This record gives sequence, C-alpha cells and structure tokens, in this order.
Amino acid sequence: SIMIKKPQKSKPGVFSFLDPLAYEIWMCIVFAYIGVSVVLFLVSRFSPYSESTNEFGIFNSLWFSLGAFMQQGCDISPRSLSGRIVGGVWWFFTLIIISSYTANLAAFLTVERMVSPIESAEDLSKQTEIAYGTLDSGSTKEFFRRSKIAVFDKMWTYMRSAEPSVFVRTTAEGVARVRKSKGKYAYLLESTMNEYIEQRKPCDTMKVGGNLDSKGYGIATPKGSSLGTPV
Amino acid sequence: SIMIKKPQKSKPGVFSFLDPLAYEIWMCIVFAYIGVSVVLFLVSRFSPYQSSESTNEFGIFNSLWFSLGAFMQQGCDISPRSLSGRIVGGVWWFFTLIIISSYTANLAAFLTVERMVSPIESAEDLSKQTEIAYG
Amino acid sequence: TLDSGSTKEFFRRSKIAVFDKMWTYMRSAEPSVFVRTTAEGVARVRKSKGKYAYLLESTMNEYIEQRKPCDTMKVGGNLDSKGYGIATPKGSSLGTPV
Amino acid sequence: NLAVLKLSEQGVLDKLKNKWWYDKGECGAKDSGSKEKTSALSLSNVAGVFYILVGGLGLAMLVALIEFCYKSRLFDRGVQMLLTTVGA
Amino acid sequence: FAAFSLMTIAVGTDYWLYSRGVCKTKVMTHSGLWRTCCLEGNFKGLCKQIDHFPEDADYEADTAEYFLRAVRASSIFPILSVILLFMGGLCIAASEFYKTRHNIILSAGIFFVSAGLSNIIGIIVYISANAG
Ligand SMILES: C[N+](C)(C)CCCCCNC[C@]12C[C@H]3C[C@H](C[C@H](C3)C1)C2
Ligand SMILES: N[C@@H](CCC(=O)O)C(=O)O
Ligand SMILES: N[C@@H](CCC(=O)O)C(=O)O
Repeated sequence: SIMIKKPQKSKPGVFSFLDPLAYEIWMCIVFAYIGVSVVLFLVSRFSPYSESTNEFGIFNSLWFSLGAFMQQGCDISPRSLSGRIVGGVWWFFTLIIISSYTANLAAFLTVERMVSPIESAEDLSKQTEIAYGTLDSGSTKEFFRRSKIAVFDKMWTYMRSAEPSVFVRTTAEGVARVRKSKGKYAYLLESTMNEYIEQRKPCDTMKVGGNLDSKGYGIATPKGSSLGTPV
Repeated sequence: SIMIKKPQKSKPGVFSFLDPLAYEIWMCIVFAYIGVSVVLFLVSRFSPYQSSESTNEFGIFNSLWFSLGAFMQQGCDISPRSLSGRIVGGVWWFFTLIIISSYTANLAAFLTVERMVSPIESAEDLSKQTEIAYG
Repeated sequence: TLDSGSTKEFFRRSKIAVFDKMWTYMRSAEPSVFVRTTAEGVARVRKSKGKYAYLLESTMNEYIEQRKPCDTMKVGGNLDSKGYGIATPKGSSLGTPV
Repeated sequence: NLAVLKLSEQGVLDKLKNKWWYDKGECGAKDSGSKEKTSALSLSNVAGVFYILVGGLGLAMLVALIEFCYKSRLFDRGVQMLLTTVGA
Repeated sequence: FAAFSLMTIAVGTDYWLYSRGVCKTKVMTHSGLWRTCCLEGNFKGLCKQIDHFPEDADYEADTAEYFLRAVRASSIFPILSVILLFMGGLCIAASEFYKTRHNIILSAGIFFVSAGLSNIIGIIVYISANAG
C-alpha cells in the first residue's frame, strides 16, 4: 500500500452561512442600503406644494428599503416620479444579488470533499514532483527490482536513479520522513503496517489507493528439520 | 504550425450580469413590457358605467409602474380590481414566473468564466497587419 | 471487418491483448461477422439497430458521415497510422520516377 | 525499410511517443484541466450593479431638482390631434 | 467637522492595507494610497511612490482594465468627497449671514449626500483595482 501525509481539511465554522460572498461585498451592501434609503428620504420630503400629504420619512424609508430587499413586501409605495424612479433601481439591485446568493449557496451545499491526489501510483510513475521509496533489505524493494510490469519498471527506474537516497533503513525513519516532507515524499509499505499507523496518534497519515498484490506472512524453518510438519 | 505566446485570462467585464440571456430575448422583453402595460391601460379607463371614469386608479403611468413591479417579485399596492384586465395580469404573472426562474438557474457560472481572446488562428493577418512580426 | 483486408490481417497478427481478444471473438463468430464488400457492412450496420458494429478506415468513415441519410456516426479516436501509396512491381523502371 | 515497418506494426513507435510526450505532462492545464473548485464571490465580479445603482441615485436626484426648479415659477387639447395625425 | 477631519486624515494616509510585497527594486508592506511604504526588513520606512505599469500581453484599449486603472492611480472620486464636504461646510457656515431667505441650507446637505456618493464609488474602485 501507499502511505502519505493526510492534508488538513477545513471545518465549517459557526457563521458558515455568510460564505458565498466576501466581507467586502457584505460591507458594500450595508453602505448602499444606507445611501439608497436616505436618497429616497431626501427626494420624498422636499416641500412639494400640502406637506404632510406624502407618507415617507427617514424611518418608513429605512424599513421600506429592507422590506424591498428581503422579499417581504411593503406597506406603501413611492408615488412621486423621482421616488418611483429611485425605487426601481433598488428593485433591480436586489434581483441580481439575492439570486446569486441562493444559486451559489446551492453550490456550497453539494460538495465538501477533497480532490484526492496522486492515487493508484500511476501518477507516481508520471510526475517528477513527489518522491517515493521503500525499505532497504526489503522484499518490496526486491519485488520492484524483479518486476516486469512497465509502470513498476519506470517506478524502479526512478527509485534507482535517486538524488538523494529515496531509500530508508527502518520503518519509523520513513514514517518521520513522510511526516516532515509535507507532501513531497511518498512511502511504500504493507497494508497492516499502514492501517496500524493510521490508527494511532497523531493520525496525520493516510492510506491512498487500493492494494497491489497478495503477499502473506508465514512461519519460517530451516530446510529439512523435523519441526516443519508439526508447526 | 504557428507558435505564439500565452494570452492573459480575460475576466468578464462590466455588463456581464445580463449575459445568460440573449439580446433578442431582452428586446422581446422590453416590447412585451410596453405592450402589456398599454393593453392594461386600455382595459380600464374605458368609460366605466358620479364616479363614471375615476372608478379605478390605473393611469397609463400607474400601469407602467404595476407591470415593472410585478416583473421583479414585489407587487405594488394597487390591484386590477375588475375583470378582463386581470386575464392580462395573470398571463403576465405566468410570464414572469417562467422567465426569471429560467434566468436564475445557473447565474453563478456566468459571473466566473475567464475565457481567452485568441487574436489570430489561420494566420493571414500576418499578411494583413504590419504589427506582429513572424519568422 | 472486411474480408481479404489489411485490417483483418492486422487483427490476426496483432499482439496487444485487447486486440487479441477482439480477434478471438471475430474468429469465433456465429454467424459470420465478416463481410465481403464495404457497402454490405454499411447496410448491415444500418439495419442492425445498434447490434453490429463495424471497422473501417477514417477516410471511408468521414465520407459515409458526409452523405445522406447521415444515420451513421464515428465514435472514439483512431488506433494507428497507416498510409495509402502507389504500388509498382518489384524491380521495374517506373519506381523512382513515380 | 523493413525495420521501420516492424516498429509501426508492433506499436513501438506509439509506446515511444507516449513515453517522450505524454508521460511528462508537467505544466498546468494538462493535469489541472479536469478538476473543480466551487466558488467564492468577490467584489470584482459584481461592480457594474453598484455602478448602475449609484448612477440611478444621481439621476433621480437630478430629476427632483429640476422638478422643484420648474414648480417654483399635453398642451392645447386641439393640437394633440395634429400630433396624433403626424404620428400615425 | 468630524467628517471633514476623518476624510482628510484618510486621504493623507499611507496606512490602509497590509500585505506582502517589496519596498524598492532595481516583506510586510505598510501600504496606502500611492506611497507603498514598508516595514520589517532591511530598512523600515522608505516610501516608494507607485503607479501602474504591468508587463502584460499588450492590452491596447482594454477599457475595463485601462480606464479603471486611470481612475485608480489618480484618486478623483476619493478627492472629490473632500471638495464637496468643505463646499457644504461653507454653506452651513454661511447659514447665519445672508439669512431669512429659507432656501440656502437646503443646498448645503446635497453636498454632504453627494460626497458620500463619491466616497462609496472610490471604495468600490479601490477594492476593485486591488484585486485588479
Ligand atoms: C411583495 N409581495 C409580498 C406582494 C409578494 C411576496 C414576494 C415574493 C417572494 N418571491 C421571491 C422569489 C422566490 C423564488 C421564486 C421567485 C424568483 C426568486 C426565487 C425570488 C420569486
Ligand atoms: N515482510 C517483508 C517486509 C519488507 C518489504 O515488504 O519489503 C520482508 O521481511 O522482507
Ligand atoms: N487499404 C486496405 C483496406 C482494407 C482494410 O483496411 O483491411 C487494403 O487494401 O487492404
């Protein structure tokens, strides 16, 4: 199996619903809210000529713009020409933004999963970025030496042409090397080792891809002794 | 083959909000808007029979207001209040449902596009202009 | 494929394993998947209703696509790089001027 | 002449072309052209909307100013007939 | 008076944003309007005056990336807020003299409205051409 450093995923915080805009847009919409409502006030109360005939004020206007913004309706409408021609602009203003908001929140509520890098070792044959090695004096290293599948051949070519040594001497050495390589050195070992390293603290490692073959551990005896068949 | 440089990723411009709908559709929208408001003006103010003409409040400008109000999801204060202007208005309501629901389907894909520019392809402006050299 | 054909001989002599299994299926056929002329296989695919595919060369394929009734379709990419040529008997004087 | 055809027949040319062009896909678009990022809306996307908003504010204010200008100081039912005949 | 003071301070200012850049070629950056001054390096407080000069694919008359820059590295919308703001401050100062015409102070507040209308545009175009 193949073991790499697990990339640290991001968690949605408390205010994870203000996400499909940015904070610049959130302050600009507040600014524009204030400006639109005060311009509507200015155009309403302007001594038309009698004076208390129209119904708009600062306070009415402040929540008229909000009730136009969030689709909740109103109680009153501008009746003067310039009041109507300023209200239509705000009507056009909301229909872009809140639609963009819903349509992009629909995009944020579909996927949260990472894109899963160099899986199934073929890009380990293809790229030159992330290095990889095995254990020295190792059956896996001998397996890649003797192997005849061409992707494994190119992997053996890259492993034998290494600057510096991609090979290590013990297991924990390569463990620490991958824990400090920051996604620049992959590592090859066996699946039981891999899941045992996954089930420990600090859980910063990760198994990727599937398996490659079917090996097996056994009991080894010298050839010809009497212990063979009872064991 | 012709090798030229890489171009730079042209981000979409100012008037890119109206991009997902084609200009012909926008044209027909404006024409239908005017027509619906005028026909709704015609249905009222048609000698309704001492209030014999001011029974409704629909002037031509009030109808112009009502249509634009109904189009963008905030109904105004007044209502057609009689028959046969409303089988305009309900059709206009059906229109404004089917249009803007089609508008807001995938709007966010239309504001982050960044397509390329590609000045020449089958060269021949290397014959025509004098600006960009080639050898 | 076409009988007495270079493509049929190519799948006979080919050594890539997917092509080997394709040659295995073509030689173990009930009835004959092979045809005698090009328009025969054209009509057979036009009447098989998506039950008999056909192998030919890309120029033939695009020419059949650019005709009526346009009911055919090229799928996938290519497979190799063949080439048409002028053929002469071996040793005559026409070779180098041609 | 007999050897090049052996290589073309057995696909050795294909294998070498794959090795020396396609196994070294390194830069950018070949590797990263089939991935996906979701979104994050920035202000550079939405700027003309604010531009239209502010310009409409200025236009409405100008309209009210000339309204108060005129009302500090059609016509001839009659020539409306002239207007509608020339319009027709 | 407070608004005029704060706006003139905010214009006369080299401390708006903080990012990572350079000081002077050919680093945490104490960046402002044009003086892209810097700190925390080999030297602290050498304020390079910046303008626009990219090395692009030769955009000829690409207007939304050219005229936008022309409004950016010459603050006209931010500077006009000061102009209208003091112009209205003069009218609210001139309220007392030439009075009892009940008309003049209406003209004053229009400047205060329109100056903020200039200000919001300046903020938008500044954030725009920061990410530009
Ligand atoms: C003004 N009042 C009180 C008289 C009517 C109530 C407002 C209607 C709220 N509907 C807003 C929309 C929701 C979805 C379906 C359409 C298109 C957009 C998505 C926006 C309409
Ligand atoms: N069981 C293996 C572990 C090392 C390897 O897989 O190469 C051995 O003893 O050789
Ligand atoms: N040119 C080929 C056509 C038939 C085939 O591709 O098998 C030939 O003459 O053999």
